[PDB]
Amino acid sequence: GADRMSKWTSKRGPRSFRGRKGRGAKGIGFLTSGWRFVQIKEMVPEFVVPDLTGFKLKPYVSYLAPESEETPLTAAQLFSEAVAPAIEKDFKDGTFDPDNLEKYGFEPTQEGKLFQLYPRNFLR
Amino acid sequence: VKKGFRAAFRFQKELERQRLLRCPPP
Amino acid sequence: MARNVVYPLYRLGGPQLRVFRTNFFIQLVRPGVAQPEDTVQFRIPMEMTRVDLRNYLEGIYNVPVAAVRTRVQHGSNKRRDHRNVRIKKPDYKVAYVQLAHGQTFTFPDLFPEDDLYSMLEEERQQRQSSDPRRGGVPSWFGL
Amino acid sequence: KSDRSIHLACTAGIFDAYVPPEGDARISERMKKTMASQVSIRRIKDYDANFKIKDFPEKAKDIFIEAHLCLNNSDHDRLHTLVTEHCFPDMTWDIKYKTVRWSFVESLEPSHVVQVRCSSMMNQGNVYGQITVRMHTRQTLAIYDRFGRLMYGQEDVPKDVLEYVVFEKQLTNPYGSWRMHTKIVPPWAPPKQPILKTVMIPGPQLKPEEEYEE
Amino acid sequence: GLEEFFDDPKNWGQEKVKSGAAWTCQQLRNKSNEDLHKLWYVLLKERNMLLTLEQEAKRQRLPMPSPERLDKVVDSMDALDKVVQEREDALRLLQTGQERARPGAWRRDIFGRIIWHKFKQWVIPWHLNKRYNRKRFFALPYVDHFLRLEREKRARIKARKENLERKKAKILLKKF
Amino acid sequence: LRNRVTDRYFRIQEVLKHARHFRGRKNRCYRLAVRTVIRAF
Amino acid sequence: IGIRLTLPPPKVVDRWNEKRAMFGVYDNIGILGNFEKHPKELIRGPIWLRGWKGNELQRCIRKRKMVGSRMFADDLHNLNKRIRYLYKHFNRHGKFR
Amino acid sequence: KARGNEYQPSNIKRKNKHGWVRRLSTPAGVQVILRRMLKGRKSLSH
Amino acid sequence: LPPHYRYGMSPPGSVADKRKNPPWIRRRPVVVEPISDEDWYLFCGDTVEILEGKDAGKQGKVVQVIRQRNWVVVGGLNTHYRYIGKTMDYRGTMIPSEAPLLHRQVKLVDPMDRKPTEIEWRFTEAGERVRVSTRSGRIIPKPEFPRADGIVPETWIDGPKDTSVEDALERTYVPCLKTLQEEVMEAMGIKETRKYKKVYWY
RNA sequence: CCUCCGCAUAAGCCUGCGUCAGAUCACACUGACAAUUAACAGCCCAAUAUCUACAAUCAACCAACAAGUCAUUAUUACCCUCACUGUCAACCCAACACAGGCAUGCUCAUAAGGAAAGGUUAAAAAAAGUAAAAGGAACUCGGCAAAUCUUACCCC
RNA sequence: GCUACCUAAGAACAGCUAAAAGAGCACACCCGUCUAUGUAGCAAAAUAGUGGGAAGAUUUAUAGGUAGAGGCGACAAACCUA
RNA sequence: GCUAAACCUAGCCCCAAACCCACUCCACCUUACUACCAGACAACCUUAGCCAAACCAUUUACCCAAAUAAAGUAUAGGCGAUA
Ligand SMILES: [Mg+2]
Ligand SMILES: [Mg+2]
Ligand SMILES: [Mg+2]
Ligand SMILES: [Mg+2]
Ligand SMILES: [Mg+2]
Ligand SMILES: [Mg+2]
Ligand SMILES: [Mg+2]
Ligand SMILES: [Mg+2]
Ligand SMILES: [Mg+2]
Ligand SMILES: [Mg+2]
Ligand SMILES: [Mg+2]
Ligand SMILES: [Mg+2]
Ligand SMILES: [Mg+2]
Ligand SMILES: [Mg+2]
Ligand SMILES: [Mg+2]
Ligand SMILES: [Mg+2]
Repeated sequence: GADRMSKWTSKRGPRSFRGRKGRGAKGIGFLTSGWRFVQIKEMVPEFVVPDLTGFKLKPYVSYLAPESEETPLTAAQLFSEAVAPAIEKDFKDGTFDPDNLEKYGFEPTQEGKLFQLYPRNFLR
Repeated sequence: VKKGFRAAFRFQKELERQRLLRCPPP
Repeated sequence: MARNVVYPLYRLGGPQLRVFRTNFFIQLVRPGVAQPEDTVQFRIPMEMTRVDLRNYLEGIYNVPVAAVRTRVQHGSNKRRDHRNVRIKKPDYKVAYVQLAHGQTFTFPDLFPEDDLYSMLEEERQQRQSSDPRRGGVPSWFGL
Repeated sequence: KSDRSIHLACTAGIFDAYVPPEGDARISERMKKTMASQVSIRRIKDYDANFKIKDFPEKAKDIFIEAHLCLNNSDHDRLHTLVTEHCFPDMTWDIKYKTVRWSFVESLEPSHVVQVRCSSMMNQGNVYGQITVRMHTRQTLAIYDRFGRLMYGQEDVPKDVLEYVVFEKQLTNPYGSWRMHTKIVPPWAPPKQPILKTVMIPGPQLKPEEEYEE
Repeated sequence: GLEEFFDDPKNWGQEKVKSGAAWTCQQLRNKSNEDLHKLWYVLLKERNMLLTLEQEAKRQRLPMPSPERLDKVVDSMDALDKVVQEREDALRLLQTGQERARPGAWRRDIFGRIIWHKFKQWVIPWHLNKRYNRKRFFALPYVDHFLRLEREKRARIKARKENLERKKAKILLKKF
Repeated sequence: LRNRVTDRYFRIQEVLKHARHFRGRKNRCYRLAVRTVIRAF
Repeated sequence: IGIRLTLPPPKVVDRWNEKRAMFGVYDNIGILGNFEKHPKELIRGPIWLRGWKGNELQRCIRKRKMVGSRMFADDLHNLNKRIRYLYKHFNRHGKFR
Repeated sequence: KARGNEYQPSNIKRKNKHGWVRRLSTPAGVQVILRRMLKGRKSLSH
Repeated sequence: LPPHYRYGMSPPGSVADKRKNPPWIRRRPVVVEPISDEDWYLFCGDTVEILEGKDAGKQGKVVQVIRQRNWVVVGGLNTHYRYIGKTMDYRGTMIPSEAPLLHRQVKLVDPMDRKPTEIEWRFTEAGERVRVSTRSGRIIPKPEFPRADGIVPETWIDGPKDTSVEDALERTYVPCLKTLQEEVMEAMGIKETRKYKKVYWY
């Protein structure tokens, strides 16, 4: 009989089976005409690598560092530290319109945006 | 392992008897 | 490029697929067989494309790259444990990167040539071997 | 890289050996020698202020007699209390399957404390003190075989002995004691008693291509 | 270059290369996004160096000089990933109110189990999709007996675990 | 396996002690010993 | 050889446990308590075997009735096969007709 | 003639015959996979 | 670790422990009293008194705690003798070896009487759990053992790949309502004018 | 000395005689470390309508029957690249280092590939051959086997 | 995935006779007449020799089809995983 | 004196009680464990037989909504077996 316990890879099966299965690398283009491959640049991932000249953060931290209590960032903390000053400083001045929250940051829709948070359209 | 005590006790007295007829006491 | 993440679909006329924090991690490996002077061998993930190893090495390490070739190396499934269950050595991707501008790489040599242990060595050096003429007599009694 | 390490209760050597003087047995710089000693003796009394070097020699003789008597009955527990871990194997290993019959007849002359030296502190936080004591006694010895046959010595006959026994106590340890560490045999020592059997020393077992070159 | 895949040449064969503590998640929360991006690439180059060194140690049958460096760089980048994902999760929950980044649905299956179908990205709609309509998100009535037998097996395993729990407790109280 | 026989040894020896002067496997193998010990009695 | 070579671990018994010491108490609760309870209501066990004996066929018929509804499938099937086998054995086989 | 060489392997045949998609294609094959998950098999299909 | 693993003197993963406990070992489990973390009196470096066996009534410093078997290894005490370096017909050197002791075989000592006491855990005014004696009533602190990592703070000089405590703690994060991708694109000045069109998600 | 083999592809299998270290018919076993790199092969193609009678056989002559394996056009639409995967071995199906089974191209004649004898003695019986005086089917159910290479005739 | 029959699209067949062939000799290839060996074997049907066919109702690679109250069969009550 | 022999613990059984189990990421109905394309198909039919009737041909108990009792009673049934 055949081995039905190991992983089914692209190394097994006949020519057609071997060429039609891959290893999980994402596609960077399409196939046309005489099995001719057209690579599409926008489908090729571009590595956004920053300038590291003048950077003071090294891979390890000195052991002479004070211990800090862990505090996971919440949406409550983000609201209290990002838009709450604006809302308070606009209410005490008395110019809060409860219909234009767009000026405080609120995004009604995520459409038309380049980096939409739901459904996510951006890589890590 | 079988349950019980009586056969094990009998076997120990048999073992003690043979050890005596093997290395007899002075 | 990145592992284990959904990729945003591209419809013609759309933005560039950009990655910002890639989780692609490669190893420079000493070649087992003899290679040309321009060849650098890497072990890369299965989901890393040669277009992305070129882009990775030219973006993060600023290495001019002329050619990239890849192969899939199979790990053995022959080995068995005490339950007669086969243990799988993994599969990896090997990549051969040929450098540009006439540059040349050779793999360097990264490995060039206790009170208890000193106690053990001192006792071993103090303990002389038994004299044959002593016959087997204990050698401590001064008598 | 565990935080537990071996807690050694002795050392593996002799601290500044007493080169036995030629003529010490044939006849029936001193300030520096006895200076190193006094400096160290004070170190020992820093670690325990009830030590008298005038009181050591009789204790050393008692430890000697009782240790060597353990070798007669094989009391390895008492031996580990009157002798160091450095002295245990080279006192027991060659007697393991033999019968040792030892006795102490008398002492020809009283025992003398003849050297006191101490190690530094940097031995793992432990500081040891090592005292050399000369002995000239009269002992008997008869080492028997696995089958009860004589190999060495005579049963009743006492013979003279000169030994420079080096005792050691670990001073930092709270329950440390004075135990027998080694003994110096002089390089000028008299030759020992002949054994009771004949011995063949083999020559070179030669491979066939080799030639016997005398 | 490739000298950045290798260590400093003065560290080669030094049997121990000292290190520093891994980045703690709170410290990475103190730093900003752009600095976390740059630190991600610094830590990435360090991890590539350490993985290269570990593979060459395996090749030469010698111990790796200090594997704690590799462990601590993996912890540092895990903490960085955690911080960035928390910031995105907080903004997504603030702006859209959705608690996951990928869409999905609780659905049934051809086997009668309830699964979290994670959605895939398509160009045509679902009624026109061939492969999607070949898949069955419903259990026909011959699955209920196997569901009952599956539940009964889970009950037989739980009852065993809890009886042994009590037997082990009584054996402990027998000894002490 | 509640209630098993635990003294079968002593039963086999009660038969076997009367066969120890016999010749062959019947002096030690119970299945042949019994047949010959009943006949000796 | 099928006999222990050593003595078994000793089997110490407390004849004065709370359970041993109070065995049998309230077993005359009806005749000494104005017949308000029954010792069969003192019995604690399976719900189909409180104050009833039966043989094996009667026990199997009784359990399928009181708890065959709330019963696992494999164990119910096995009970049905057991009742069928015991019906055939008790009604058709034996030495005494 | 001589027997025993009745398995003439072919991956296309083995996947078309006893594979997951064929199994799920019939309800009885669905119950074959259900029977194997209940037994706890590590290879439900081929 | 495999179930019913027998903890011993060697750490679980060493060469001696891989020899003692192979992947196929199945031994009888060791029955261990369930002593919780909220009631473990023995720590490392604490001075205890051995009460049972040879070395009875004797005070030492514990050098190892194995919580999985309620074991303390007191430094130098409960000792047996074993050779080390037995390679050729060389005997090796006899070393003293410590056998572990149980928490009912050791008892903590109060720092003045230097006699066996009994500690009961009691929160203090600062909320610090503190070992309070039962005969007397003072506080025995947790003894300072060097560290688990092996890093001693006083002699810590940062190397070429360690970030300075100052830079490590420089707060650069202004909390905003934008993403790392959005911020990094603005910072690095990448420009994108093409719009991401709607994708049917199912 | 043998070569009825061989070398490739296909299918199948899936690290299965590469290096290092290590044991206990004769020394392909265990653990570790490596390796198969695309141009060969796989993986193809916008729509709607529309078009497509005349074999192959050296395609010529010629003869066929069983009557055959290879073709477009019109008008819209259309900018971009060399991705992904197979690539090792003494190998697969026959419970086995099984005298069996196993598609195609080349060599079929060897430039590939291999070894019938562990050592001796030289009894019977048995196996496989070679030679055999005179005779020549007398053998046997039968010229079975072997050797020659050979006539005529029944029944179905 | 054997085998019986079928579908789709493939492949192979030297040399000689006569040139018309379900023609003859004859390889590869397909089968299996007779004998000997083997009979827990090399083999749950093999080996050596001898044979039948070998341009045809041939042989054969691949994918597909028909399933048991059935299928399939140039009827042997054949074959449908020893 | 070789081969051996011994061993108590993994765990399990019957009850009681109590309503059991599903989103690290990613992948998975196509040749499952395959990023990414013009379709659509779709679930519901009385079990039967072994066996007993000493063959067998009508017939031959199979939880169906807490115990007990009425009661193996009325009834049914090649008025047989049996129900
Ligand atoms: Mg090509
Ligand atoms: Mg090849
Ligand atoms: Mg050759
Ligand atoms: Mg040969
Ligand atoms: Mg031979
Ligand atoms: Mg002739
Ligand atoms: Mg004739
Ligand atoms: Mg005749
Ligand atoms: Mg013939
Ligand atoms: Mg013909
Ligand atoms: Mg012919
Ligand atoms: Mg036919
Ligand atoms: Mg017929
Ligand atoms: Mg017939
Ligand atoms: Mg009948
Ligand atoms: Mg009958």
